[PDB]
Amino acid sequence: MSWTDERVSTLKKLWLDGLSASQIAKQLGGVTRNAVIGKVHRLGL
DNA sequence: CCCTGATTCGC
DNA sequence: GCGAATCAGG
Repeated sequence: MSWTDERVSTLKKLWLDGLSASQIAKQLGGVTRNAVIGKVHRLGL
């Protein structure tokens, strides 16, 4: 439910594949599409 | 209605 | 650092 290194790795892979924030949120669990978009920004993607 | 990312700022 | 709740649209 937190941005572990494992979950960040998954986010980067899926985002760089072009999956939408809601899709990634559903894959990960424990986060909304808002959380995903916020994290994408803090990662500088 | 379903959906998209972007931003602010209290927490 | 985190993410809800707008914003701004498709």
